[PDB]
Amino acid sequence: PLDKINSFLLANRIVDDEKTFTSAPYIVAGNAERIVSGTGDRIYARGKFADGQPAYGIFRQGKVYIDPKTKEVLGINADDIGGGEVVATEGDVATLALTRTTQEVRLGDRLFPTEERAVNSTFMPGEPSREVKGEIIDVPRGVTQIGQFDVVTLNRGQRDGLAEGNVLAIYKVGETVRDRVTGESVKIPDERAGLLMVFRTYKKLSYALVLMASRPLSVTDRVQN
Amino acid sequence: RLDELRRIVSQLDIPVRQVMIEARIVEANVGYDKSLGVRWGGAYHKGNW
Repeated sequence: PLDKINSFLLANRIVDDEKTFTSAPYIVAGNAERIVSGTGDRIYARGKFADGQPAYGIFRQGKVYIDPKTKEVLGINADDIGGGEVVATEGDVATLALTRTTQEVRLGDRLFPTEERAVNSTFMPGEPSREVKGEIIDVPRGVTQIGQFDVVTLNRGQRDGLAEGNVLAIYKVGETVRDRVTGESVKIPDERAGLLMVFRTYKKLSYALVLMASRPLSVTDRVQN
Repeated sequence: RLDELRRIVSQLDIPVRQVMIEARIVEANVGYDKSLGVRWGGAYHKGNW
């Protein structure tokens, strides 16, 4: 059980509040050691973040567009470095060392403050509430039908239900066409083996490491139970 | 000997551990090139650079 949690923990880079630092990005740059990633290497960056918080989380911006009438994207902040620490340089720039977590940090990337969140392996048994039902979108993978497990972003109405219920089963809705009668195609949900483990960041969507029991489901599919 | 071999069998019949290896290649190319050609040509008095 702990190892499954460890895999998710390896996948736990996506955080909320893309809008905040879209409004105030901490700008990284530097050719003294011209890298787009490093472990303990020196990058420089401009912003008060140099003056303030020594650590920080490097996040690339994804967008989760739900509530089409409200047409809101609550984005995805993919955490690039595992961690980093700073030295202060004049000019409001900083020189930081980088503990890297598999994600290259674009030399011209956006930096955000460090926000440590505690995750436990106590989620492993599951918290299954069926009422929660919603679609899935915006996987970092971007690939439809991803299987075995993956970090998925459940939708917003689905997100509030998620606030109620952590665990749900997989459904892939497939359209069946009445080719020889009408040509009309009716989408039919197909319950798929495999369930999601969901960790919810309220005020954002739910970051869920879903374990797929064989069934490969499209980027958009019905998570329900 | 049968029992000892059985224990060896128990040790040997162990699931081989698969690992997912993800090696990613990142290529970044930044190019800035500026060229200025300045020309002053007059054939009227034969002065042209």
